Amino acid sequence: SELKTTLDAGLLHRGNLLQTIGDQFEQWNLLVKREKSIYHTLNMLSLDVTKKCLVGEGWSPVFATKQIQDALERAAFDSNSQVGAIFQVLHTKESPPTYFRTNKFTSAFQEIVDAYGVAKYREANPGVFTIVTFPFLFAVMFGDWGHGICLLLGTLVLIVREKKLASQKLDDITDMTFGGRYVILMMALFSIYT
Amino acid sequence: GIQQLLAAEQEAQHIVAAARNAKMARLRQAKEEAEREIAEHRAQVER
Amino acid sequence: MDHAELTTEQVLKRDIPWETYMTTKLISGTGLQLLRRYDNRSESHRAQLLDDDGPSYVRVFVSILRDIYKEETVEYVLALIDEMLTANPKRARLFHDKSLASEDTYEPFLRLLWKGNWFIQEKSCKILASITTIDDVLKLLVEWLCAQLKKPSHPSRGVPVAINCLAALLKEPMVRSSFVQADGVKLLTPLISPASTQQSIQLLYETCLCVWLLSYYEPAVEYLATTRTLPRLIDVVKSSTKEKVVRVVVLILRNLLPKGNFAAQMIDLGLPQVVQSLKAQAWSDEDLLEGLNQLEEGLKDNIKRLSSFDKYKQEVLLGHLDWSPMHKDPLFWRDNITNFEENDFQILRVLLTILDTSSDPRALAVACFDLSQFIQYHPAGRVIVTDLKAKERVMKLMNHENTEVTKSALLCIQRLFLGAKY
Amino acid sequence: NDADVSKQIQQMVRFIRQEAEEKANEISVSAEEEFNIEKLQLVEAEKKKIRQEYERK
Amino acid sequence: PMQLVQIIIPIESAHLTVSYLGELGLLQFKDLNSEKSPFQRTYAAQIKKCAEMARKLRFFKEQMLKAGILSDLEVKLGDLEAELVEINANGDKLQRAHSELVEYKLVLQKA
Repeated sequence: SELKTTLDAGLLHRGNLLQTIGDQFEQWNLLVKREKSIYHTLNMLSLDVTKKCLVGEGWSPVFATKQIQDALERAAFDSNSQVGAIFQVLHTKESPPTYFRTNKFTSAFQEIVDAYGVAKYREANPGVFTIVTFPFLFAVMFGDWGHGICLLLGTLVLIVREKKLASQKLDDITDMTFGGRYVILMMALFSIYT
Repeated sequence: GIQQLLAAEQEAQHIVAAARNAKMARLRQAKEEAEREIAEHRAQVER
Repeated sequence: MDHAELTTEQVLKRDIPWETYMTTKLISGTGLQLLRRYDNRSESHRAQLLDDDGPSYVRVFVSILRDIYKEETVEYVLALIDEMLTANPKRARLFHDKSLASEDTYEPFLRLLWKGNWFIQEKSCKILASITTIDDVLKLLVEWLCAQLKKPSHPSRGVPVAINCLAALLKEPMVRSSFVQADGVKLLTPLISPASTQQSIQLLYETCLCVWLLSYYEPAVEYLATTRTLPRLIDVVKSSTKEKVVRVVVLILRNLLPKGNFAAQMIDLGLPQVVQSLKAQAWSDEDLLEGLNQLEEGLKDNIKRLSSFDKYKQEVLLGHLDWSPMHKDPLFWRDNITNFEENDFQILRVLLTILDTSSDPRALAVACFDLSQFIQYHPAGRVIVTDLKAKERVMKLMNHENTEVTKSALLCIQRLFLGAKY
Repeated sequence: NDADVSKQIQQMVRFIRQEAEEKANEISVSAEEEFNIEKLQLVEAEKKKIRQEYERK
Repeated sequence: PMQLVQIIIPIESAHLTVSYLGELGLLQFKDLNSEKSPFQRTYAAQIKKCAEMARKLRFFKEQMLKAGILSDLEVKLGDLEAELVEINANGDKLQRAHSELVEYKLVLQKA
């Protein structure tokens, strides 16, 4: 009985400690992710001891580079360093991969269309036309104004519950369906019109 | 840029080399000077 | 220096027509003509005029500029004099000549101290550079800082400019010994941790290099012993990323390392852990890393002395127990068990009473950790602790607040517990 | 140019100030202190030996 | 329309600059230094130490999850994990002692 009481007390103390240990590990997960990102940057990008700085080059959006580099330099200066980071541009004959900016609703359609590939930094983007073309064609194959209402209603609940849906996980097929709620709603509206 | 940054590094390396030589120079100079001073001090004992 | 150059710009930009003031009798007419020649010594060197070759002509002009008290008039000449000592082409020799001639040195002394803050900084810079007992006397607790620093900022506006004057004195050992008699040492330790400057390393590096020279002087070593937060000032310098700034803090610490003070730093500030943290910190200089290894070696010798005190139960006697590395370490703990049991655990029994009631929960926790070491080596030692009521206190102490007290008490409760039931 | 040349000159100034004012100054002052101490450390022993010889005489 | 950007982040704030850049994120990392392997490389040894710390933190998190917990920093996490492991070992030893004593009590009562 004494040994069981001691074991119970030790287990209770361990659980009480783990209650805060898990809370600390919650933020430690993001800390470890940031450390891993910095480690990948260090192992991938070299540095100059003569410059006593980490230097390199990489692709960046011109619009983003208009403010991101300045913000990084300002943060480096605010980090009590003797001098902030650089913001110089670089040029090369190679064509870096690039992605067009994705909106909150256009993201799903853009991802669906991009499953065939990508293009140059500012080349043709068939996603712009197909964002409405696919609803403009998939409606005909299912044109019946008694079921399109049902499809829209089913999509509508997903859009409404999006606040809770974004947090709670679901089935893999269910998650894939919820990923394109706006596209599903647009297709349902087109089908209702058809 | 890179060449401009390299000049500061070369100057720093030259200053480092000068500082490194300064140690031996000062050590030898002080040794000789204090040998003369110690000889004078020992001569004072004779007086 | 850029900081010297920015102050030198403010003066040489603004122009001063001496000959008008000379007619008013503010300045000598010959001196007014000399002041223009001294500034244009470089132009004379370009013309290859014989005037440029002669140091005395510039030195006489420098003496007239030094005599002027108004900051603007003096600066338009003092900045030229500072440029002259810096530039070989214009009045390179005059600076050495001014010190050599008694009258020119006296004129710099008149310019020194009481002067416009920009001029006082400029005057207290040429006088400081060799190219002096009087300069050492001019140094005082207020110093040129009463004008070079943020108070009366004018153009110099910087404690570091005043610190640069102090750094110049550090070079003469007797002057540093004289500066040790002067106060402001406590202010200097906080000031050495300057955090705001165009270059972070520049703000503290000038103070750091001087501190290494200060360590060498024995009277200044006595002043250093009085100074507190020395580990904190070194820790802030270690926190500064520049390897050289940290290395100067480390070089000063190594040169003035007192085994007792270093042991105190190891016991309270974890100086040995800081040496490991020095390896953790990136260091460009090989010497800085070599010094950190040297610091651990010296810390290890201090730890051996601490181990003898732990066996002696010196802390037990004072009732002023503290964590220290050897007591926690198992090999030292195994020898300590017998030492703690001096006679029927008599030394341990005093510790058990201290564990039951301690001035701090952490102090009781330190006693509980030591009790866990002794209990592991000998079961009978725990029985004596139960008689002292230390064992009864441990169970309540696990419930008691404080992370150190709760963790140590939980270990003590489990340590007894493992043995009661097999 | 512009920000790039400003960063270049800032890097040059920072490097020269860190290597010269912070590090090279440390080596120079350490060398000076060693010069002060080391040979006097033997001058003391030489003086003691001279005193012993004078006592014998 | 992206483009190349070349910059230098001083070692005095290289970690801070990397953290600030990762707060928002604009430019993908390069791959020039990747040919040197996790063996030293530019800072892969430091990356190796960070990876070891992350592995220790992951082991601690897995232990906490096994315990039903709810979710210098690396050193603190390792110390907490060691304390939890010691507490679990003490509890297991006490439970084993209780089981042995209960078995002995049952045998003695039957005898």
